Parts: sequence; C-alpha cells; structure tokens
Amino acid sequence: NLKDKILGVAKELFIKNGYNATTTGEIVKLSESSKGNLYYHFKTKENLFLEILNIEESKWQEQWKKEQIKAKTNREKFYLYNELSLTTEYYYPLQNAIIEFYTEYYKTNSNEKMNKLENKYIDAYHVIFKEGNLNGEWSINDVNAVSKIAANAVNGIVTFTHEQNINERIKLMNKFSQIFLNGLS
Amino acid sequence: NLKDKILGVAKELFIKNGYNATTTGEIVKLSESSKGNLYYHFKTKENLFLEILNIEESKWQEQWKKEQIKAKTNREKFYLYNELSLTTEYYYPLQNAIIEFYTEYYKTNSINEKMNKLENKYIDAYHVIFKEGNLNGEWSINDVNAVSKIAANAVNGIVTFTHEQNINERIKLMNKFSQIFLNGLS
Repeated sequence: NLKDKILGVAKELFIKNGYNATTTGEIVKLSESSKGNLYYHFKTKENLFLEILNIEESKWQEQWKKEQIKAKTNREKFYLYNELSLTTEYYYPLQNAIIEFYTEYYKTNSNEKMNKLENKYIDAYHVIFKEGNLNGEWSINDVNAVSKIAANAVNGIVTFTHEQNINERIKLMNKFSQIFLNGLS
Repeated sequence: NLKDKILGVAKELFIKNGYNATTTGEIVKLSESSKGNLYYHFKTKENLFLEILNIEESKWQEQWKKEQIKAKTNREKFYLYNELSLTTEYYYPLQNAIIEFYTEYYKTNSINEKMNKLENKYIDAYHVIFKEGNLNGEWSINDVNAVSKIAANAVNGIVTFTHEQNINERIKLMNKFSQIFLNGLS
C-alpha cells in the first residue's frame, strides 16, 4: 500500500527520532514518494502525526479489549491494563514524540485532537472505574477525575522509566496499581 | 567564573533558541571565552547542557529546602512538593530545551546514564519525605526506594501529560492524586 506505507515510515521515524527530528522530506526519502501524496488525506505534518496517534491509540485499545478478558475483576483489569501498558508496541512508544509535539504546536486551533484523543486514552480507566462502581469493588464519586489521574500517573511510570530492566518496571507498576486502588476504597 | 559565564550565557541561549539551534560558537563568543576553554570544561554541547541541568537541580533542591518549611508534617510536604513540581514547570523556561534534549538523547547510554543520576536527585526528595514519614508514624513503608520512584514518575506524568487543561483543574487533580496515593499507604 502507499498511504499505509508512509504512515509506516512516519510512525517508525517519530519513534526512533522525535517529532521535529523527522520532517516531511525525510519521510518521502524512505517512504519513497513525493509532495502531492501529502495533500488530500495528509494535509500538514501535524496532520500525518495526529493521524498515527489515532491509529496507534485504536490498535492499543483494541488489543486491550482482546486481552482484558484474562482479568476477572475490575480490580484485576486495572492492574493488567497498567502492566500491559508497559509492553504493548502500541501508542505508548510515541509518548516522547507526543510531548515534543504538544509543546511546539499547542498554539494552532486544531488542541482539539489532544482533547479528543484524550477521551479514548482515559476511557479504558473510565469504564474500569465505572464498572467497578457497579460491582461494589469500590465507590468513586469523581470517576472522570480519577480516570485522568490514573491515565497520566501510569503514562508517567511507563515513559520516565523507559531506561531500565523491564521486570523492575513491571514490579513498580504493580506496586503503583496496588497503592492507587487501595487509596480509592 | 569564565566557566560560570559560559554556563550562564549558554543557559539563556538554550532558553531563547532551544537546544538544537544553540551552537558552541555562539556560546563561545557571547561568553567571551573560546572553543578550547569550552572543550576543556565540558567537552561537548550535550555535556555542557547536562551541567546546566545539574546546576538547576541544585537550585531546585536549595529552593525546596526553604519552601518545605511551610509544611509541618511529611504528609503535607508530599502535597506541597507535588504541587510545586506542577506549578513551577508551567512557567519553567528551560523546560522546552530539556524536552528537545531529553527526547533526542534517550537513545544514547552515555547521556541517558547521567540523566538518571540527575532524576535520582529529584527522586531523593520523595525518599526523604517517606523515610521521615516512617520515623513519625505518618505511615509505614517498607519499600521506600520503590515508592519514591513511583511517586516521582507518577507525579511527572500528571505534570507532563495534563498540559491540556486550565491550571486550576491541573492543581485540583494533582492534589487529588496526592490524596489517593497517601491514602493507599496506611
């Protein structure tokens, strides 16, 4: 494919290098195409990016729903999601690029995705926490808040520890999950 | 002092133009030093930059030392510290140069290694709070080192990935996290 040949390079480059690091040109080189390509479906550079964030985010959320079955209680689903977050090949491997990007385009008026993609990012925690209320596993009045806090705290543990033994990572994340859930009841 | 003049001039350049755009040439001339002297003190731009970060870290700790008096109990020092981490970065000028740098060197072990010794300094703050909290029955934590890494990285996640909301909400959420976390320790 071609449109899905560029994305494959954009993704790989945004991961290896940074957002700025890789530019419209660099893509075309390895992606092997021209300028026009990036016009109809691929408007601006930030467009080709927000696109990938959409894909990747969906791939992850999909993989989660296919694997969330191994977790019988929502308390287990919480633990699992956070753990899985450390090993997926999806979405999380772009957080560094997201930061860079967000701090270099939070000017344009299209912080619309960053607040549209955010809902999908914290939705898994929304469902997990909401369902937990239906199962009496816990009682949280401010779900939306907790969801946001959890998603970001976790994203932090995954992103700012990406420089050490992965079993150490998985250990921490679990001690985290424990402490969090424990502070909820 | 010529070393200090470089660190100072370089800090501003990085702040005004970012890491990548800033060159050792500019730094050399504006600090009225030389390529040779710059090499002898820091060898590289990356190293020069890590030194800046080191100075800053030191200043942050010095600021904390003073600021933490407003918090009598460790429980409070926890709430306060996390709040400071979020509010101060909201307007930290070097922040942009750190990002550019960090997300461009998290692939080299040489640099990523020194950046860990650096964050460790940041994490020590939590380590102290928790240990002192133990020796006061504010809580009981057998895995202080662990909790400290967790607190620090979770707080950082809230600070970094929340940027898309008004500051009072951010503060509110942070304070909410500090509550949940502190509650899950008793």
